[PDB]
Amino acid sequence: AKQSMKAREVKRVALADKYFAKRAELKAIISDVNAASDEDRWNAVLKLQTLPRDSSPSRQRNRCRQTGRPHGFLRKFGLSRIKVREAAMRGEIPGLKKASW
Amino acid sequence: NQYYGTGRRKSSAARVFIKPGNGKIVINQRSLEQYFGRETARMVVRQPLELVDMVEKLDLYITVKGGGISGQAGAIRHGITRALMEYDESLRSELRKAGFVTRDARQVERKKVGLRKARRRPQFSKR
Amino acid sequence: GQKVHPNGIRLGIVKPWNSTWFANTKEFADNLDSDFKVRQYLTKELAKASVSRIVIERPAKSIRVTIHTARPGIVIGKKGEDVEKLRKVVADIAGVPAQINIAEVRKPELDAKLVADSITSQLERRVMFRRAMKRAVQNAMRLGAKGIKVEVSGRLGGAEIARTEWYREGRVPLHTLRADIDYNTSEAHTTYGVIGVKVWIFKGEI
Amino acid sequence: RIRIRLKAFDHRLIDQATAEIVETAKRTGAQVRGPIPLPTRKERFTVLISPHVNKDARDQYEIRTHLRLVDIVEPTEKTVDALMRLDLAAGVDVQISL
Amino acid sequence: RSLKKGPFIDLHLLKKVEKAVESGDKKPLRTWSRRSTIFPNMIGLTIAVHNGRQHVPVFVTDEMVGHKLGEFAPTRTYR
Amino acid sequence: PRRRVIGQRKILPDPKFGSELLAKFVNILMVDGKKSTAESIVYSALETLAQRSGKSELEAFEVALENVRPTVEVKSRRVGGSTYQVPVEVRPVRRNALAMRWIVEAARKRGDKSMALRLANELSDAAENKGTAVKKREDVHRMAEANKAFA
Amino acid sequence: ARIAGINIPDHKHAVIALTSIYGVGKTRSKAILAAAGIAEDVKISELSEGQIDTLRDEVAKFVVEGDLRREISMSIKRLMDLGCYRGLRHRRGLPVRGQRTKTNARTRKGPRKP
RNA sequence: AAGAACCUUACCUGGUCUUGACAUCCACGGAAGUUUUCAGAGAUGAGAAUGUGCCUUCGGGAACCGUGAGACAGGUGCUGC
RNA sequence: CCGGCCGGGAACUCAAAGGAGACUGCCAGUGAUAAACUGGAGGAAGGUGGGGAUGACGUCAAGUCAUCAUGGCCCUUACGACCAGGGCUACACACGUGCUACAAUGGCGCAUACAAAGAGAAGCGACCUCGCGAGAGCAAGCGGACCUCAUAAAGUGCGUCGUAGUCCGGAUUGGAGUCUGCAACUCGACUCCAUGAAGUCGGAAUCGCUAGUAAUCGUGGAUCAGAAUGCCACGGUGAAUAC
Repeated sequence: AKQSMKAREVKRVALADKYFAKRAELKAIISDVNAASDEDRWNAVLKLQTLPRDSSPSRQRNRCRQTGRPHGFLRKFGLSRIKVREAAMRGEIPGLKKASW
Repeated sequence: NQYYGTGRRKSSAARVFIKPGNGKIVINQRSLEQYFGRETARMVVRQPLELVDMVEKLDLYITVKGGGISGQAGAIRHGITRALMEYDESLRSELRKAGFVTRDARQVERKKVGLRKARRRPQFSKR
Repeated sequence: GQKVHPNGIRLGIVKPWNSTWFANTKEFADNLDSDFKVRQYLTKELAKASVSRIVIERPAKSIRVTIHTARPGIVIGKKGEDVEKLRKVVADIAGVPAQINIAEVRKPELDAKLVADSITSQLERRVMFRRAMKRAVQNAMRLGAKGIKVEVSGRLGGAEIARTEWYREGRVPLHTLRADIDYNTSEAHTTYGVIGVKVWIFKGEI
Repeated sequence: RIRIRLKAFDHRLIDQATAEIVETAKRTGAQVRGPIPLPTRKERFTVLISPHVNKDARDQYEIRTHLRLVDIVEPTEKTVDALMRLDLAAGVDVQISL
Repeated sequence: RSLKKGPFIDLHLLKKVEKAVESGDKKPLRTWSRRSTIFPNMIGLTIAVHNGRQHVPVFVTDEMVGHKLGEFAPTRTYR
Repeated sequence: PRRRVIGQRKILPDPKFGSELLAKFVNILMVDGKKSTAESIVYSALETLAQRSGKSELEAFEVALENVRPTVEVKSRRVGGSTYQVPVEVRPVRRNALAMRWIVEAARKRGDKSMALRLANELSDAAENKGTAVKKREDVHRMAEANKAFA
Repeated sequence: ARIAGINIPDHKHAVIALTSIYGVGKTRSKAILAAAGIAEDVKISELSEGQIDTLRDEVAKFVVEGDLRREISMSIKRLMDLGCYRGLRHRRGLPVRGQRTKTNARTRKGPRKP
């Protein structure tokens, strides 16, 4: 779905692993209640804009890994609601069969 | 000799013990009165004990979990009639005649897809 | 479209799964995408080698591909080198240990993917569709099948409107759950469009 | 001492995955409790069915994850290597506590 | 109704406010930050906030301090 | 239904004293599946009925039930395009179940203080037949005896 | 029985009586009686007249009944003078907190007249 | 739509880019990367720093990056008649 | 230290496996000695036990070329690519589907009983301390029948309210906040304090349901940083009626 959008997502995956989870402690350590609440903390909201607009994991849209369908997602499979259906009917997901209880 | 009958009713599950003795009833170490015998349908547990003789003839140790207020009460009534195995061919003719050993399953239905709760279709509009 | 997929309803009863491995919910998506990469690649390269199904089983952080093909003489090649030349590029996209395992089928007109590819390949090269449709019925019924229904859908002859034509012999019960039905589907990208072949094979009662 | 717990998606494949680990342990060693059935974590996935509208029609699936225990009591040295490189029954993932 | 610790501004607004005070109030500013508050040193400035297709100039008063810059720019024009 | 002629449910009798009849009167008065709050209306409407009457427990409720109990009712049987009200005799099962309903309709109207006080006043006004529930019954008998020319 | 500008009910409990004052509800009125020392189960007429002025210097601690009105009218007329988003919503008669205006918002808009 | 503050996002206004955000092939450069400054709303536009490896035909590998040339990529553009 | 808390127990609930059970099989009557039907017995269950999955040939040139794949046409320094702000949340209006109500079988306050099903690792987050509260600090445990989410709510006991737009209603709004996130103005949820709107059962009309159903009461999940009255699941109470 719009090959730009599939490549626009894999930028946000790698560039978030580059900055945050190492420089995501720039908000955790320093936007924190201590005796450094005036000078250092105001340098934490300063440098967290020095990082790019991306790399925040709130910009992950978490798309389907085959079609890039942004909607109907399932975290268990990494697929949209359609490709989880076409693969389960084919016998691709182990254990997943129709339930009637 | 102490006897036993299980009984269950609508996602509840009792296990009725029974001894010949005085006519007291212990349910989950509460009294029969203060557990739910101060509440409505207090005597569906005493319904098999009304038809065949209770008066001071045998006591009833009960523990029960699952279900709700009237769900556990039906589980005991089915548990007493299975605990009444001492005089089975003298009891379970007329005890069957009044019901009381039919488990009476009738679970809650599962919610169906498209339906609002298992029968209730949402509000059809023609136009 | 109103019928259930005949394989997916029978995955617990008679038909097995194409993939067999346990994985917890952390890696289950990553372990499913790797299963899709080794499958669309291995169907691209073994396009002329008549593959019906491939079985992806994964024990102990290691892959074990199992290729069910009608012509394994292409897949082993000379000496078993093309066995190895597939095993190199599977370990790039699966996780470093690997085995592939050929498993021949000796009656190729009873696998539903091979019968579908037999009709798909002929519809590519402008054969008449009713001739290809019915010749896969007659060749399968004499070879021991208790039923076959084949079905083509699409332009089929350079027609303006698309229409579906299907031809069946034998007994093919689809609502019976003990009924072992071989069902698979291919499509034939002609120059008038896409034509969709699908084929049921009733093999036995239980 | 040996806590063997093992889980899989299929009940008739986890049976002899548990029966053979009893046959491996109880024969050359001793003192296994047995298969303890440990209720299945059924996980349902309700997804839509069409590539567009018709929210109403859906397919409902599940995975059933079966669980078992083994509970070998004593550190038998005939048994401590009966688990090593004798780990058959693929499709099953096994976890041990020491 | 937010943000317990640290009134929010973008740096390209802050590091431009410091330049517009000491050089003196000369000309309106082209800013794109509607998400930034109005620090008290911004009184007297003439910042123009991008409503989406314009930059409407808004001369900061003394009571426009707690609010944000985009609060004083209608993004949807209506009748 | 169309094919069925099916029977009815063995309801459970009243707990405090043996009556399958006013065990149905609880369920008619019961709204939203709250039975325990419906019973405490029914008992507290009976002792205040037994206070001013003297008839002991259910022999007071039985007198007040037969004065609202109808005998003939009308239902529209269409014959050949026409549509008119036809009187028919009520079945004896329906006969008092329709009587227990009309009390509850008369007792949910005429709101004085509380439902136990409301329903006790309608049982009392039915005993000497001057209330709303006997006003309902006479008009049902007014639907017959003028439109009794059809049978 | 006449603490601030109005407060005249009768045959009514003391906490429900104080809700008549513009500027005190149920939490503040339970704190007006907790600090003065009046049990909330008594009425106004039973409450002694020497204990009523104990309520008067207790309701002197909140902004009530005359000052709250022109502290609220002052802030709304303030916002309409900033020309903000919220000030324009008060000037047009539209919902302010960010509610739907396509279908609902008929409390703010008045009667559905046309 | 099993979930629009940014993202999603396809829309709008403005700011930029053209063998391109993503793919393959060729020729040249450069190990990949890591540290920060400055300008800008950012994209981008320069820097200043640091690192310079796994295999030797030693006109070279492979991995990745930059540049130019054309095949072409790209299209949530149209037709579900 | 009465907490299955502990020694010990494998009976019982339970948990998943493996089996038994229900077939008009027995009996009676009607029936063309047939199919079957009515009634009874035994039985946990009675005649497709309950519910679901399972959707015949085809119908509508039904829906989707914006999941994907695709014939043709068109763009290909642009209808492609990147970015910041904006919009999808606009609002004289009209309709659909919902939730909350209009109260006394009710509201509030105190006390107290009984669930099932799910989820959890950049996650679920006890105990303790602080804050009126949303929450914060600290720091165990748990990828789990054990650790957390998590106190079930209607119910019941006791007290008050006294039928008034009222102690009903919780709209709108002012102020002060919390949390997520780079960011909460456009445009988030929530908490506190104040505000106290329409509404007193609803025109013509019209919808759903026959049993653990309707109705009512809460709980969990998916998507998801946050953001449901929607959807999808779970158990509590529990009818009326079918001539």
